[PDB]
Amino acid sequence: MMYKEPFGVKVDFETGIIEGAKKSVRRLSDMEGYFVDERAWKELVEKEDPVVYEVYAVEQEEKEGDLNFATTVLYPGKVGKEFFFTKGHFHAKLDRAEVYVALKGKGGMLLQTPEGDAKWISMEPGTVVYVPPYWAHRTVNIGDEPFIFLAIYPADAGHDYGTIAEKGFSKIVIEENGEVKVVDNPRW
Amino acid sequence: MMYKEPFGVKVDFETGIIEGAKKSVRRLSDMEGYFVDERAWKELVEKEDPVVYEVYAVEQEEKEGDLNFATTVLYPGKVGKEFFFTKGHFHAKLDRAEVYVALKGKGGMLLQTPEGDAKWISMEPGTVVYVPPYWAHRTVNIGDEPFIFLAIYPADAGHDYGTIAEKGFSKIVIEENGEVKVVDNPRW
Ligand SMILES: O=P(O)(O)OC[C@H]1O[C@H](O)[C@@H](O)[C@@H](O)[C@@H]1O
Ligand SMILES: O=P(O)(O)OC[C@H]1O[C@H](O)[C@@H](O)[C@@H](O)[C@@H]1O
Ligand SMILES: [Zn+2]
Ligand SMILES: [Zn+2]
Repeated sequence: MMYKEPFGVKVDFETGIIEGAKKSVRRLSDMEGYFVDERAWKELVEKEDPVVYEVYAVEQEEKEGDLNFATTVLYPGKVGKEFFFTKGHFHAKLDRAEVYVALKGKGGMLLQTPEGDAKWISMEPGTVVYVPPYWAHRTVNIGDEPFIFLAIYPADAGHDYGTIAEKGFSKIVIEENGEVKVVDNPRW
Repeated sequence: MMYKEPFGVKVDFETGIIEGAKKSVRRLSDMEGYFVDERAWKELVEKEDPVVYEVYAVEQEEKEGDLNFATTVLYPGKVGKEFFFTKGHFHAKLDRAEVYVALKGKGGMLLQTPEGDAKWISMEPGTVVYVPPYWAHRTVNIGDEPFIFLAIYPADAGHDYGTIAEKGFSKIVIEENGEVKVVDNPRW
């Protein structure tokens, strides 16, 4: 049969960049209906519309058994009191797991089941996070530099953004009184 | 509904130790029939029997879509001219891919199709290697310090050592005249 070519790519642990990879950029304007404070959101899009995160993805065709990988560069910032985060998604094939390796910066992961039960996992450089089957997953930057990580996921996992885009996560991550707090989402 | 609990674990990029993982140790004596220089193997076993590699594995049940991960510490050394390496394997489910992230030291990966078509990929810290479906894979330490890396693989991939145990790879990685060479395996 035909076999695909093995390859190596260099990942820059300082920047998160993978040369030759498919780069995506999410600005604040790409994230309407995501943050609790919509007026803060609106003002920030009008003033500056900052980059929230960059993704450098190395993807295969969607086949059982195969693997994708991507780095994400999550910029530091808040919308109101709420730290910058990734959109978050379930997988289209719902039982697909995921593995994240934290490389630089300070943050964590919010995860939740289709029932809506949430989990928070702190991430520092060297933290490996196991995302099990069925858990939606979103990363949050709670520090003052880019939070940079590498994610490895099944090529056929796909992305299911819709549920999260409408209702969000049952927990939010905010700064209150000079302190990082994981608290119930008011809008849940 | 049964949902597995997400977790995070600290991986020390300087040691490759994962606390709480299933630890495997492979000494040179566990690697009979793997090295070209059989007399040099037997002598090093009698004189020292060093640890060739240690694995720290975090494994799930063998389920489609789920993921395992493991770090490996491949110690520096040669049997004759041939650098220390992992046993190497195809996956039991052949079409399963793997992703490796190099963390410390200097090394590389030898890859091979069921037809014996071979490939060599250099690995240095920050190198990410894509191991495609159907390729057997073996890591090699070409330096004087430990070669440390993380691997993420499908939970139902399995391991097939047999073919590699008896026949080996079609290429070998040796030190000849002060330089690293990937050359034809003379025993192939
Ligand atoms: O939830 P989002 O916006 O897809 O961001 C998450 C992104 O980061 C990670 O690198 C991976 O999980 C990607 O699959 C994903 O695209
Ligand atoms: O199994 P081998 O060839 O001895 O290599 C040692 C280990 O290296 C990597 O960490 C992974 O691919 C493991 O699945 C493997 O067991
Ligand atoms: Zn995912
Ligand atoms: Zn493997």
